[PDB]
Amino acid sequence: SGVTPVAVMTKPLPCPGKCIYCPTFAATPQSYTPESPAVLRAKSCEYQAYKQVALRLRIIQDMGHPTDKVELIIMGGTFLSADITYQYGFIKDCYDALNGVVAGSLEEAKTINETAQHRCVGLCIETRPDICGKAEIQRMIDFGTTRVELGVQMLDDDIYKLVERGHRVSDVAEATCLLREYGLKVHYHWMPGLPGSSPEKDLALSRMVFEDPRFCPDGLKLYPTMVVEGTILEQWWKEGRYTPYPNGTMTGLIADIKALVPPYVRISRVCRCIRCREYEPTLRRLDYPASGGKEIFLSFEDASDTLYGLLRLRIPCASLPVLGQKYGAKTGLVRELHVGSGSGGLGRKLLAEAECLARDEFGLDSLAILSGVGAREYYRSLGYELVAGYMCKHLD
Ligand code: FES
Ligand SMILES: [Zn+2]
Repeated sequence: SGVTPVAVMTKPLPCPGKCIYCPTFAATPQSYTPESPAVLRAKSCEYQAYKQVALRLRIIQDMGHPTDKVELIIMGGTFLSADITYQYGFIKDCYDALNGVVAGSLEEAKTINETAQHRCVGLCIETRPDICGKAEIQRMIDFGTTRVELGVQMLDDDIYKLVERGHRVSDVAEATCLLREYGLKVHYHWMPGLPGSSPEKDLALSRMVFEDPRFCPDGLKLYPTMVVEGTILEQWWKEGRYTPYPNGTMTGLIADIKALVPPYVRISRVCRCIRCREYEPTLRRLDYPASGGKEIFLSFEDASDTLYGLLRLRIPCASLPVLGQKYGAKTGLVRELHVGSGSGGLGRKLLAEAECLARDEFGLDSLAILSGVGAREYYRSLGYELVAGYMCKHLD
């Protein structure tokens, strides 16, 4: 059985930036997907974490789908900007709902979940590029975050974002670098058809985001921009300040964007990407520079180029995480290890390869893996041990 997503929304928060013109509540990506099951559910649950997760679990169980492996997805983009107590409480609430038991603290809920029935093998947080510094990242590690979706939308400072205030490309670069240096998965939100853009511009930037070492995310979450009633884009469309791409245009652009994605990239819509090769396989290696460090994409693929497993190995520019003296000053980061139905030992093979590369080719002391709490046991059975949120192992 595969991993089941559990997507929940945080409460409507005020705008992170002080501005008398800014809207009452911060703009979310879900403002333009108002008929999504999860956002309607969230509104009906008054945005309470526990209730949302419980409801979603019942729904999944009623569909006949598995719940042993779960990925938590925290939606909004402004969550990390809220009050700290609210953040820790919200996360704790989620784990409590997964566990079926209420714990004393967040750490107890996490430790309980390590062996619970509904394992949290991943935790994804949506955040804005400018709300993503060392402090926020450390909090995310406290939460047990495995993946971060950055609200990049489009990579040009002269293009209007869908959120208030917007952000700069530099912010995206910095946030991406920091996310990588802490061993997290990085996905970009990608909105083609934004005001002040063009299909050509969107295509060029799409090509650029996979060539520039400052960027190159692990995944793109494509949000095809479209005039949604009740939003500000509706007003701009009224005023003629904005005209959306025709269906054929947008579709063509999406196709062209899918046509240029590197092997190590996943594409999802709200094609030779990861998602599209899901399915004797052999081991493949693909190196590429990123954020001053090196990224190594290992995979298991057959002559049909169908994907069976992957591992993302980072050789970091610096050792930002603190793990004590036992694991040296130079450590590699396994930012992802994913394996399809069956296999399982393909994971063992990938990990062995990773350890060998880190020990021999790059002369690293240890390997650290930012695992989800429901996946920690897996790595414990491979010789890793929990240190400061990471699953670490000395290379010998
Ligand atoms: S309305 Fe506040 S920054 Fe634009
Ligand atoms: Zn795809």
